[PDB]
Amino acid sequence: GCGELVWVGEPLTLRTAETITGKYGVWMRDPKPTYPYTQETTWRIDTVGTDVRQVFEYDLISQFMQGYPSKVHILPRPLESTGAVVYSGSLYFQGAESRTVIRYELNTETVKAEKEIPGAGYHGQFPYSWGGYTDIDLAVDEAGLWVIYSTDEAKGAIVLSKLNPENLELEQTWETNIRKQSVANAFIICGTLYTVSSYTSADATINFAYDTGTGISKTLTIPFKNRYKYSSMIDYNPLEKKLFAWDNLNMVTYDIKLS
Ligand SMILES: [Ca+2]
Ligand code: NA
Repeated sequence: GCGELVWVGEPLTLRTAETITGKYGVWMRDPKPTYPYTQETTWRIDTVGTDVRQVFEYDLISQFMQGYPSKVHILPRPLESTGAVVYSGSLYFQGAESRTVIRYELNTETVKAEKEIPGAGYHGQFPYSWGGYTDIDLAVDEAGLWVIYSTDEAKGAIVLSKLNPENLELEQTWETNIRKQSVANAFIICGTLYTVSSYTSADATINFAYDTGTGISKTLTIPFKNRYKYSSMIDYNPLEKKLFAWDNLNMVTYDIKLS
């Protein structure tokens, strides 16, 4: 059931980090789960610091919300920022101090592919407005895997490319007119990129949309609340049809409605 985003619900807090290491981070579920994982499996990465390698895995939602991890993976290379996603059994993440996206197969703890995003800025060139080295933001929607970034040629405007999930090849690329550093985060629903106006305000909005099918850009005014005043990560999960976010220690989710 695809459509245009028309409404975002109130943020629901699912878990609160207990240490400064989790002030910002990324938490994820797989919209295309593969054995031995399920739709309940959750991954959490606390991303403060300079050698981020621990990925907490939870077999069950109950464990994610109330307990300890069922497994901890130690990544073979440190990770950059909050942009990572899980898709069809692999964690896709950006190597620290690089423009390299890495496909890490979770069940075998193996790197399956690595790819430089051509021309992509990295390490504070085209972050979202809060900074945090958020130059490169992976995304999953109803059609698969994407990457959101910018380049010098695009003068910092958001660029998005569809990615082959097996080998990380770029399949198609679109250039918007939205300055990436002017928005708080972004995500893709049904092939339309949406941006968030502010990472601090209780009265933020979903403020722009770019439809990859038509090339048309629009301005929106859909209310979006940053309950804890510091959202570092905002992504869409196309299986649950919800936003997943990280806001000032808190792993939160938002219902949405499409029309
Ligand atoms: Ca995002
Ligand atoms: Na992301």
